[PDB]
Amino acid sequence: MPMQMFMQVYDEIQMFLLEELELKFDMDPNRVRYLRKMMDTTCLGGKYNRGLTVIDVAESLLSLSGARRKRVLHDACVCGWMIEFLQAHYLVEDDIMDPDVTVQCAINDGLLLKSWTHMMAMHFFADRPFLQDLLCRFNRVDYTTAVGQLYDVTSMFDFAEFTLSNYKRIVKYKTAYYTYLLPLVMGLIVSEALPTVDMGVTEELAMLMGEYFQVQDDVMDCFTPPERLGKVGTDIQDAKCSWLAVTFLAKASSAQVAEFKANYGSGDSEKVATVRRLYEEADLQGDYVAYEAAVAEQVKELIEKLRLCSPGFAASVETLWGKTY
Amino acid sequence: MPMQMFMQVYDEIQMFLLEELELKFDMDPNRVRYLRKMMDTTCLGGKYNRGLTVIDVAESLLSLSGARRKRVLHDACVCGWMIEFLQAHYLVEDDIMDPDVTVQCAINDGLLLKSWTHMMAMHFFADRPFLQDLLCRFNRVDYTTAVGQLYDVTSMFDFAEFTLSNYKRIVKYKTAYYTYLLPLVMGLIVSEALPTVDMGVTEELAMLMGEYFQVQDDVMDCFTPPERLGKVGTDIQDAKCSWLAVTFLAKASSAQVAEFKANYGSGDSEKVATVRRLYEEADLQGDYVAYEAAVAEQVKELIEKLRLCSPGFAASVETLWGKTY
Ligand SMILES: CCc1cccc(N)n1
Ligand SMILES: CCc1cccc(N)n1
Repeated sequence: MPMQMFMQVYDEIQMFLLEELELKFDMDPNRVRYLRKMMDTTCLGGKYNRGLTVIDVAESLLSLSGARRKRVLHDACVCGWMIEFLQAHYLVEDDIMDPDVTVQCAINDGLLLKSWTHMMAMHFFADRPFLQDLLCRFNRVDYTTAVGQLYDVTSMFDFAEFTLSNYKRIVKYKTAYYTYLLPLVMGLIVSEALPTVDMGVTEELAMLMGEYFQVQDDVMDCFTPPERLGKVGTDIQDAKCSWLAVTFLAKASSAQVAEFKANYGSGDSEKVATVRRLYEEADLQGDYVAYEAAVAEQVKELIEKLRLCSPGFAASVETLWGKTY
Repeated sequence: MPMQMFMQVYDEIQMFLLEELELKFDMDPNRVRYLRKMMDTTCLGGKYNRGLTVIDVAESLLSLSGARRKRVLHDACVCGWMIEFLQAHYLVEDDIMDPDVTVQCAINDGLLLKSWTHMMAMHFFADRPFLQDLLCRFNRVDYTTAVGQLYDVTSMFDFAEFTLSNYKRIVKYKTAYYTYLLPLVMGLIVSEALPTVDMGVTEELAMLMGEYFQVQDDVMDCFTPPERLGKVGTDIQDAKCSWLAVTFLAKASSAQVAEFKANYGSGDSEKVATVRRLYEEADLQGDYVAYEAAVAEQVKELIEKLRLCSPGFAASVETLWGKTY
């Protein structure tokens, strides 16, 4: 029912956007079908974790606070696709990084996907009292993500910033705010129960869940083989500020740091193996299990503090936490 | 006084954005100075025609409708820099088209410039009654521009679309709405006198002025030498849907069309000269003077219809039209 309703609202959103281009923007059918195929390619196929999180938060707050139910659930699906379209926009920008008309279309796709989040919100929420506050929180989180991207891209340009506090800064602004905090907040807005929650504990939980997700993703990027990871792990070659790098530098000897700095950030298949060997010899996979266990306890305890004043809201946070756990 | 006040509000806007990153987004000084230099490089140096147009429309509507004057003029400067930041955002995307970290920073610059239009609006207009309507009209025009870019990039992919009505469609959506209609509308919003104008004649005037500007720009791109044009004219090599191309195809013989199709869209220095020769032999520069004269008369007459009900508002439109004339 959740996934089925989510995909049913997707057809409604796509039909409005494409028909609007046909009726108001004077677009020809060849380009309307072109944009339909592009919208399906970039927005459909993932796991829809961000979008479905908005629905799970909304359905809990209406049963644990009747035509208002049907409207809130529909508003959550539109908010769910706002984030999915936003995530589609971010991924398109990633492909541009890694008279050329395909690059021209890629940039155009990114601009269109971002604009579509505004267009679908200005339409389905035209008479909602929260349209202005929803767009401001949405735009501020998008700005936060762009700032987080700047922290990540320049993590090796200005190993000084290879610290655990800067790693959390990258994770907080580039991933945690739009993946964990935003879907939870959007569920509170469509349920109108925004000021009834502790935003401090909620913001704190969103950062810890994103941090837990990123550390696990960093270790899998280095040790999980490509066919089991779904991609080629490239953090070492790209010299990323991963959890493995900042944890190695704190417990390595003065020589192992020199051997790390001489082997990190290279495409040589053996230097990457030299970095993996250094990670192995430091028992980082053992430190990984302990570091994640401590984060998980901070998550388990913070959900209880949020349950005291927002009982039903914490049930969805545990469901969201289970997807990462 | 107009330019001096405009640059004075620029320092105020930049200081707020950078300090916000320092105080709220936990940004280090090295990156704050990096973003200051980037903001100056992309937003400063142009002619500020879009930004100053908002000021000229605002100052006319307050004298020809007193602490409200100082607020409206300041609100117009913020709106003026919203468009300049938006134009900076579009130009950055143009450079991307024509582990690489400079391309990564270019994409990041484009996302930051667009977000800054929202951030400066959500701050300086936080208590303005038009904040929601300003962001919706701003976002819809931005979406329009992205649609216009799609019409332009695909003008030769799907010479079928090389028609005069499709040329106006490209000019209307890609240039006219955000360069001519948006600065005029933003001047009406900060002056609160939006519903006191004929939006039909205003929209019609904005499209004609953009069309007049684009035709003149197309002819100069082909005939004005590089040192006098400020750039290398590349419309023929890029096979653009220029006014010269769609006018040639309507008055050329069946063979000249074949010679045009065989020479258009190539980088060969002689095929480009063959296309220029075909443009010369068709007296297109003579048709250019006549076509622009007819557009100018439509502009002169439409400003009079707008003066009947909006007298002071038409004075700024004539000033904006003079910059293109
Ligand atoms: C465009 C850079 C970016 C930011 C956030 C997420 C993501 N995948 N990519
Ligand atoms: C990014 C494509 C574009 C659109 C409008 C104007 C401009 N210069 N560039």
